[PDB]
Amino acid sequence: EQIVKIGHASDSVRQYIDGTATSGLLTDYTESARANAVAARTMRTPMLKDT
Amino acid sequence: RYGGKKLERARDLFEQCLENCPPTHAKYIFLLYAKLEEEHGLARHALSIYNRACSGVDRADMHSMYNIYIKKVQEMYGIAQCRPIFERAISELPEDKSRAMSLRYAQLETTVGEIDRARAIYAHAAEISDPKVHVKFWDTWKN
Amino acid sequence: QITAEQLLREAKEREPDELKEYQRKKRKEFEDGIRKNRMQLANWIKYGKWEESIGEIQRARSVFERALDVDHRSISIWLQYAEMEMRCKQINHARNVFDRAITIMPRAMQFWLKYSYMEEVIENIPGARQIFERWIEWEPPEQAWQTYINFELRYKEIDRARSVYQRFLHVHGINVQNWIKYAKFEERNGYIGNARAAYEKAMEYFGEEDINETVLVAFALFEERQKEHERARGIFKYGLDNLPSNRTEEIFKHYTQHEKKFGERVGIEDVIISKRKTQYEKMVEENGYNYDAWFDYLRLLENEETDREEVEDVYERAIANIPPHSEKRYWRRYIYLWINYALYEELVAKDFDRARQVYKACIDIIPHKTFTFAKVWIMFAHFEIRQLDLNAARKIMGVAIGKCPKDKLFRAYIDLELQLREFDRCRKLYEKFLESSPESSQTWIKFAELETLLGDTDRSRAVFTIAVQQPALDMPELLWKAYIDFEIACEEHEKARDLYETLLQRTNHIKVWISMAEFEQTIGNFEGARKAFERANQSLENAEKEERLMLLEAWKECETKSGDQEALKRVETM
Amino acid sequence: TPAGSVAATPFRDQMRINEEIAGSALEQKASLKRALASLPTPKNDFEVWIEDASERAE
Ligand SMILES: O=P(O)(O)O[C@H]1[C@H](OP(=O)(O)O)[C@@H](OP(=O)(O)O)[C@H](OP(=O)(O)O)[C@@H](OP(=O)(O)O)[C@H]1OP(=O)(O)O
Repeated sequence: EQIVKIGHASDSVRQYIDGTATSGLLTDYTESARANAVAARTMRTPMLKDT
Repeated sequence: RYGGKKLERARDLFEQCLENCPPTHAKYIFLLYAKLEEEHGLARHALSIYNRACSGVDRADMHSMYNIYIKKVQEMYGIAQCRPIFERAISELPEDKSRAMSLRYAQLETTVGEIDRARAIYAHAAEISDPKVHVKFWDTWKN
Repeated sequence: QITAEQLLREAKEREPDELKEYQRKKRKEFEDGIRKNRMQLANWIKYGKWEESIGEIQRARSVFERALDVDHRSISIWLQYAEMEMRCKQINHARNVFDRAITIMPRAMQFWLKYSYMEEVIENIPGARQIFERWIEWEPPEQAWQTYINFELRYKEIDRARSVYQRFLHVHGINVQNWIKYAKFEERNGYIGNARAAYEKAMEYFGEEDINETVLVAFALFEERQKEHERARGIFKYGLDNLPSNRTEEIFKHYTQHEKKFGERVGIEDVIISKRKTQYEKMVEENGYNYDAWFDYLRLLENEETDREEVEDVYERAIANIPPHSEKRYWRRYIYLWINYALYEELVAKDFDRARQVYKACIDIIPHKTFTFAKVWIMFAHFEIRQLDLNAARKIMGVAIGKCPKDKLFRAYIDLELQLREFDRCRKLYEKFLESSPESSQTWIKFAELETLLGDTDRSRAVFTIAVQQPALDMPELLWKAYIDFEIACEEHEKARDLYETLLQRTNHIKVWISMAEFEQTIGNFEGARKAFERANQSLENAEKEERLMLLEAWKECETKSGDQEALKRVETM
Repeated sequence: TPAGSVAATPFRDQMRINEEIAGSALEQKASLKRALASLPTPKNDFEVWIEDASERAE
């Protein structure tokens, strides 16, 4: 619930506005978040804590 | 003739129908009844029809009612709220479709990131999946 | 396997006077089996049957008589003793055997059935009647009287079968089904006046205070099937009028069958509504927290234009189901009971004083410290903007800010003060809003937007000047975006240049440097863009070529716009 | 298991613009108050279907 609350706010304030030259200050956040999510998609359980 | 303008009377027809409908014929009536409640009714009523449909329809087509309920919950409340009705499916539909549901459920939990839950889906399906013939299951788990 | 079953078990799967002397050997066998083991009653039946098979009927009789001395309560012995007599056509012997059996064990139905059946098959049907009559003198089970009824009906003796029912209800009248079966019998033989009287007597018998639904339903469906539909409707309505609604579900479903065929639309819908109200009222008592039962029930009563006092009362019952949790998730569905109650009171009842009390009672119920609904505060504020009481709406909305600063509460109050054209008020509210969440860079835009909307170009510059000084914004790029946009739009391009380079002191991000050069392209001062690229060339030499490549080719884009054949090699040699 | 990479979807302040230093909240809030106390004051504004069983009944 908290994650989607932050996500919808951050998405909205991106798609809110574009621009003709000064838009290069902004990131296209949602696509960068998708890029970050697929990078974080590789994860593994740790081994050797005991045996 | 009436659409939603006589809906509480329309409900009484569908309830009167389904109160005696057999389970070989009820498939179309449940989907027709859900369409009424979908377009005019409250949301949980349509979902309660599907929850009835995936047990009132006979075993040979019960998977085709579960995946409707999966799709429609997922379409509005997303994959998080979708979890409990996969677990009903896996526990209830016949073993060939219970594998298929287990593969689909594990795909969600991996695409979410509940890797520990994904294993327990596979490990629970793996006891009804002979590796000498169902090789495509063990491939998906091996991958 | 080797052996364990498919051999070790399987290998053990497998491994004239001479008639007269045979009779003597058999009696030696039977009679000493008796001496060895009386109460082995099967030996006595076999011995008695065997003497019959040898034609020694008189011997066979005595053997059964000796068996009965050992167990006179064995129904098998009496029946086998009876059957062997009637196999031998010894009908007067068989009659005496049955009279003894039914005399000694009057409760064993098998003797009465077999005896009366024998006397029927033998066509002594007044003998069969007297057997059934003697049976009924023991006031036997219900199944006994049915066989006497069926006996009389098979001879088409309807008035006889009627008399058995009228005696049958004197004994087993307590079972309603016996009473309905009689009226079905009178009906099926066309004695419809007797069938009606039978149902009317049923109601009388079971008592018209302790009313029985099964008689009412059966009686009503009878009159329906006799086309006495105004009586059928009468019986259903009398049932609903006189019985508690925890029963009557059968009366209802059959009434909304009868009326749904033989009634008419205004009647059909009236009974279905009353069914549904009863149905919601039940499933509310089953749970209370079944809010969807309330939302339907309230909608139904509103849709049918039911009287205000009853719609208002049911809302009060809905409202008492306060969620047992301090967590907003459970209230999100619940709270529309309150909102709909106020909407009903304001729109439908048009009693605004009562509507105010609804909204007030919301705020006394929501915890506010743990969570708040901005919904109710906004609605209650706008309800006091209606009725032209902004001095109350401001008090309501200011306490919302006071108890629980929340972004939609600020936004909605600010928007209200803008619509009122109270520019002083919303300025003060924005200052409180930014104090409440100074990181909310988006709101710094909307504060500065207001200043630009009022045309105070000095006000807006100061806000932005303060905004970019504030640490830890949500996203400074969106603030710098808006400020460069503003600084361009007021034609202060020399300050916009100053503003752009005073961003660059905090970042060397490649796309900002591209946008800095691109800004100079839009000015038409492409020489400013060129040295922006040359600055991004001859000062970021430590930047990796795979990152620089995006910016070196941005100058290439600038020079393919420019067409300078000599500049391309300048782009090429870097 | 440290999974749950869905939480990697929200993020903020990606561009390096924030100074990453701030005061204690009260004096930080006082700095905001006493700065925003410098905002100028003046302004100007103007801002000027058919039913035959029923049909034959009625
Ligand atoms: O307080 P905010 O951060 O501005 O978020 C609010 C708030 O959300 P939460 O209070 O649940 O966090 C509203 O909820 P209420 O205060 O009215 O209970 C919600 O309204 P809903 O609960 O009906 O979704 C509304 O969303 P919306 O803008 O769709 O009305 C949304 O406002 P923002 O989207 O403007 O942040």
